[PDB]
Amino acid sequence: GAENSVAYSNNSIAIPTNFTISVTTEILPVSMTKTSVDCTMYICGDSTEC
Amino acid sequence: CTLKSFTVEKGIYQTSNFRVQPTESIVRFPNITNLCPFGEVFNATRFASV
Ligand SMILES: *[C@@H]1O[C@H](CO)[C@@H](O[C@@H]2O[C@H](CO)[C@@H](O)[C@H](O)[C@H]2NC(C)=O)[C@H](O)[C@H]1NC(C)=O
Ligand SMILES: *[C@@H]1O[C@H](CO)[C@@H](O)[C@H](O)[C@H]1NC(C)=O
Repeated sequence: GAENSVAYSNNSIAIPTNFTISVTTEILPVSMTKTSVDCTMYICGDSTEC
Repeated sequence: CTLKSFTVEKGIYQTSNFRVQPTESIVRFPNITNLCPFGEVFNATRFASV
């Protein structure tokens, strides 16, 4: 990152005089696709023997 | 039967897969009718050596 040092002192305060109102997005998943598989047809396939 | 109990409580359960049964099974082959060279292979005596 941009390496910099702060002008620290034991009698100095830095106070803002302006503000920026910013808007920030943030994206979160909440759900997966509701899948479902079937034993008797996947493993076997329309087959009585299997 | 699948839940394995005699009293099922409220809710949507899954029983099985369903599929439409096969009706009027069909078999298909080519049209040629020529018995393959069977006699030319067995009914002979001058079989070669191994
Ligand atoms: C504090 O910051 C705001 C940032 O918008 C300054 O507002 C701008 O001021 C300049 C000149 O004063 C204008 O040309 C811009 O159009 C202003 N921005 C907007 C969005 O209107 C404001 O001036 C700053 N405070 C002081 C005291 O200067
Ligand atoms: C071979 O010859 C025998 C003789 O008895 C006959 O029975 C048989 O049908 C013949 N088969 C073929 C493939 O020619």
